[PDB]
Amino acid sequence: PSIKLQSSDGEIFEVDVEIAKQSVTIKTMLEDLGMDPVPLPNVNAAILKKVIQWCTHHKDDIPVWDQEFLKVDQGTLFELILAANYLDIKGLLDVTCKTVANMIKGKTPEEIRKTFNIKNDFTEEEEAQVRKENQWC
Amino acid sequence: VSWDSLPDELLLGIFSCLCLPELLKVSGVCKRWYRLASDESLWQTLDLTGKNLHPDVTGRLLSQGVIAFRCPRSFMDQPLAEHFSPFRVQHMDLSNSVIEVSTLHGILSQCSKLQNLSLEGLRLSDPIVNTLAKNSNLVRLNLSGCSGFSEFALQTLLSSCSRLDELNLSWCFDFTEKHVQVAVAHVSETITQLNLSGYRKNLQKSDLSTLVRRCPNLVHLDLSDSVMLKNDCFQEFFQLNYLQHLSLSRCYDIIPETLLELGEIPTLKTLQVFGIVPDGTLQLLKEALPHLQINCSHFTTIARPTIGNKKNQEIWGIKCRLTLQ
Repeated sequence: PSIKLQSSDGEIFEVDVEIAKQSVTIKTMLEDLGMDPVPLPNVNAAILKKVIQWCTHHKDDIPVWDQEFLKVDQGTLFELILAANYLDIKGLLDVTCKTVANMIKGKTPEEIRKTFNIKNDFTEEEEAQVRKENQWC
Repeated sequence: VSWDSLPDELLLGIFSCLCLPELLKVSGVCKRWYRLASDESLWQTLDLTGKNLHPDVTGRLLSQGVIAFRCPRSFMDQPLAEHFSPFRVQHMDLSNSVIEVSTLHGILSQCSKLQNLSLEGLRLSDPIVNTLAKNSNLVRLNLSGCSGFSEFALQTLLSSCSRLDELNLSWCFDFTEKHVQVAVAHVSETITQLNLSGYRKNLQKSDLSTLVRRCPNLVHLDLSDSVMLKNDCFQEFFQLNYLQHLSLSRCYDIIPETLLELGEIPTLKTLQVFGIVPDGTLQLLKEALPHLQINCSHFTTIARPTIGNKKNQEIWGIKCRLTLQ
């Protein structure tokens, strides 16, 4: 009924086997390895605590709770998307990506570079074609 | 912190959460996003209906590995007969659009992997019809109302599509007896749904025989508006042991009473005989054949990309993820 998870930095969280199983990654291990302190070298204690929280909330499972849940700085959100991916939790990988999707909506390409801090690989002539290639829309 | 440090698989996730206009926005953020914003995973199903469009946009978009392309009632009337590179497009609906014949050709000349195509209400041409022959894997083809092609180009197309299941080749106002003859003489024996309505004096009984002889697997057979057909055709429908849907609407030479004989076809589930059956003898006909569904439906569903209202973008069941609605 219980399983212990080990963050890439020391912490051990005891989650319900059924909730931990929500992670395909953590699931394959608890089987193809039958380990107790499940080694999670790619997720630190902060993010994992979040993953477990999100999975607990949806143990039976954008909602308001999720929105408040993902109401964190870009860094944490970037860490969760990775975590969710690494732990392969389709559920939480879906909301986090849509959250980032909602962030892009409205903002212009410039406002987007600002936020997510993205280098403009473009040439004013390339943005000229990218634009032309998208006029029809 | 920067997100450009995010895995390629994840940006695609985020991008999959964006609607068409949003996706084209992001494509202009950085060169990376631009590459990814056109990733094949993002463009499988595209719905651009009633959109006026330049052939280069349709080509450049079809060149991104697009499988289901819904585009009825659209407008493509300019140069550059797509030659872009071969297209993955499998399911495509260009019905009732206005497309320069050379633009129609250019796009279909980059298609070989089509499974379901609709060119309903489109002026075509042998060059066009012949390029369609490439799509031998065609399962459903709709050329209803099309014109501009010979019975010879039609012949190589039908000869070539040997696994065709549904074929709506009705009301090609463009053609003669020969087209009808070619039609029944070369439709694949694999055919199960055929709509050849609209050819009055050009569809003889003998053409019905040929069809019946070569195609025993017909489940749907629409012969509406077959002015020549008399009840003495019924002996041909009897030789189809899987026919469960027949249409003879507007076949004025079929005496309403003789319709009782269609009770011989055991598998028959529905009969459509509009415009030749008096309301009275029609309700008596329904009395006699309680197993049938008479004049229950007005429109053909044979090889139709979509059937319904508010139910658009279900191009042969596919709910196009990218649209402009």
